[PDB]
Amino acid sequence: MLDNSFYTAEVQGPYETASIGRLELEEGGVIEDCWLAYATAGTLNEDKSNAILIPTWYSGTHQTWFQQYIGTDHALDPSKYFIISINQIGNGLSVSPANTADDSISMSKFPNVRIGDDVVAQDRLLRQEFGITELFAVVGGSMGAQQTYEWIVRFPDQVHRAAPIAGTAKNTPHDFIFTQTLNETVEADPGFNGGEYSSHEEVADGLRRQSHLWAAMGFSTEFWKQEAWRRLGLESKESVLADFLDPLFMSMDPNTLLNNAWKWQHGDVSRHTGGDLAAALGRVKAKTFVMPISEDMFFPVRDCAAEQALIPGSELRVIEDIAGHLGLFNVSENYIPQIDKNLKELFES
Amino acid sequence: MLDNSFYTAEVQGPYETASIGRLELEEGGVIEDCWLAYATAGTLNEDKSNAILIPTWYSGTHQTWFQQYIGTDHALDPSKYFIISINQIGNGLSVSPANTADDSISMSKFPNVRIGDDVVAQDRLLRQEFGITELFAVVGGSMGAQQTYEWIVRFPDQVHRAAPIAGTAKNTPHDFIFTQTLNETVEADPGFNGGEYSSHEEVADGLRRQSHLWAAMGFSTEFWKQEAWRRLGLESKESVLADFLDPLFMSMDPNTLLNNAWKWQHGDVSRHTGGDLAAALGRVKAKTFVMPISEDMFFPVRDCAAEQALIPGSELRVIEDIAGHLGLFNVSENYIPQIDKNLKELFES
Ligand SMILES: [Cl-]
Ligand SMILES: [Cl-]
Ligand SMILES: [Cl-]
Ligand SMILES: [Cl-]
Ligand SMILES: [Mg+2]
Ligand SMILES: [Mg+2]
Repeated sequence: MLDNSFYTAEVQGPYETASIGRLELEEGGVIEDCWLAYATAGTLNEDKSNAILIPTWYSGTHQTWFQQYIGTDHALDPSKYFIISINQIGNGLSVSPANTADDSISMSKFPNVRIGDDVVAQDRLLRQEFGITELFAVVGGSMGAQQTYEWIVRFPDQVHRAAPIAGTAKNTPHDFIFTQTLNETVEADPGFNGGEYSSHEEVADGLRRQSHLWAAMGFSTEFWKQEAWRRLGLESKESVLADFLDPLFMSMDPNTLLNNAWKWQHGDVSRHTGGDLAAALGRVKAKTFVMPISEDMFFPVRDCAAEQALIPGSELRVIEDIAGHLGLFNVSENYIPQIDKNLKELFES
Repeated sequence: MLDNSFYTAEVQGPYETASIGRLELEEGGVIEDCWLAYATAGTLNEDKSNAILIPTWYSGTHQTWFQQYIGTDHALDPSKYFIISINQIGNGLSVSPANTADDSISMSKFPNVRIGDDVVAQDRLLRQEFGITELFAVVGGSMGAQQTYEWIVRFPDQVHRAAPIAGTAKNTPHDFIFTQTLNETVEADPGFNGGEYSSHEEVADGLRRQSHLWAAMGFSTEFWKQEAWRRLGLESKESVLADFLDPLFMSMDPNTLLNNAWKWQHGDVSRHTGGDLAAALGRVKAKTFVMPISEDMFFPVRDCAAEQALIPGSELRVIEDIAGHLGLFNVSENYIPQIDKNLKELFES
């Protein structure tokens, strides 16, 4: 076990943990004690029919959702819904390479986990802890959208509404390559020590490089050209890196990123239907709003629109944001208003 | 001095070298013996009025131009024009960090060179070796386009026609950041040794990582999604890296790449007019066809269209290509026909 203050309640906000027991992974690995970190708001009604699940994204947790997306002034309204965010396996809050007490899967021995494993694990947690057998909606961004897609394909009758924001049901070759460069730059740091480092601070250079890779692909050319980063209260593009992006990624655990990156790379709901993507998305019964971000460079509108065309009864709702993919962080004035408007209309479906 | 077979006439095709003497650089540095590598096709006529200059791009030489762009079936017709490509200072063929006999500027001591320094050096070479004082056309791609823009702003009366392909006159913040990630991944290789390596093979990992960065930003999402690389005779996306892109970049000299990358980052014709880009491009007298590639991710059409609007008498001629920026390599079936049509129309003006 490693000590990283970033993966604590003080930084991420309060959360709970619960073990679902033994989890056999699709790739063949086993997590004997699979425990998950989750945070909730609101109250489950009598029929337990008002639950909303929020999967977390790469390098993220439940934090951004409770801070930016959730509130009585938002669509994700805790006065109406039992809202629960369940942290990804390996994401640093749930059972992960650097926090597991199981030596057989500690650090560099931690097994490959697929999107499918998270969804199975989440289903078990919801049933075990809350007796939730159906979800009012599943809402997630990026990797959270991947998990959202996996939910409505794997358990079609258990989800009534779906909001995959800025993500795809089947990972594309370009996205795969992009994520590979993220992995390569962390592994390139000699402090990484093959994933058996004594502290994340030893991989600071690798993590800083990944941040700069996110600066290049995570926003847009116009974001930088128009200096939209000024609404962060910063005075130079170099400051955006040095005082915001870099400290964020340098706070994270390398093995957590590498694990979740592998999961991200291999996201594919067509595994359920022999590689037939149309057949997989054809299984969807949840009312689905596909919501890409306009300037997203690696989850572009055309990729999400192509998948939306395969989902029966679905709608395409483009989120306009100059900040591209990292608009998920809510760095633009009209981001949350667009999210709230679309989610409200979805929740009325 | 280092021996690298990649930087020879055998690999790049026949060329010559000539010294233009002492060159004082804009950044304050000095190249006492500034010699340039150049390649020609065709014959300069009596009044020296049929000369076309082709600046070279990052990591490239005259090779791709003579192989893909030049011929009697092309607009760049050697039976009509004296076509001369002059290699960038520091590009491995011209005087460079790894080939200079001047120890004071060898390897990590090699000074910062700007686009403006190249254009001054080229003007001198043309005047000195051929008595050329005016150019029928200047044609260049990417960094070659930057040099093209610098030519028509710095020496407005010396260029009759200009064809900046896939490049801008003043570099944008996003492009700067992208190029920074290229430099960082080379510098991250411990074999680089602060630019004092004994062989480029010692920086193989760094060069390979940069190749993968080019895979992510140098094409487009659709290029990979449609597997457009299959018409290159490659059978997997992994092969595109391992069998085409990686061996190419692993053949190159790190100090050459870093030098030309710095040059690329700081390209700015507005230096001539106190930072006023509109005033700089307002000087242009050459008939100019601004030709961005439709899917170019870091020299996007909107960036080039914005600049074309400031150049009097110019036209915007978008090149449609799924391959994005690296469409410059001529990897698409309809690339050269678009280039030829536009250039012929330019040359007929
Ligand atoms: Cl993500
Ligand atoms: Cl978060
Ligand atoms: Cl270039
Ligand atoms: Cl070349
Ligand atoms: Mg709020
Ligand atoms: Mg030809």
